[PDB]
Amino acid sequence: LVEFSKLPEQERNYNLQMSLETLKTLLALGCHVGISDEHAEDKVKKMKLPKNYQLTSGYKPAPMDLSFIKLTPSQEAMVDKLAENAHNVWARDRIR
Repeated sequence: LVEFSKLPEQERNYNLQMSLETLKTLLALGCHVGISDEHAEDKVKKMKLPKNYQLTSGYKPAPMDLSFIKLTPSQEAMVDKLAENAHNVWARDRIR
């Protein structure tokens, strides 16, 4: 719970590693990724959070309004595949 500059370098490194290799495993499983609307962020309205809930660091969170995102059964299965792949990579790292 510290600004990412003072936050541990290895901590943020494995954070962005989880995200990066996570999306890479998505595209490796067979994901088809396409651009639809970059202005969707401005179209959707951010939910209103109190000042205390806002972080003291100063960086501005952008929690998007999860109502319109719908998970198809194919997306649920691909979620399951991604979770299984994450379990496999963590288990392999521990085994080595």
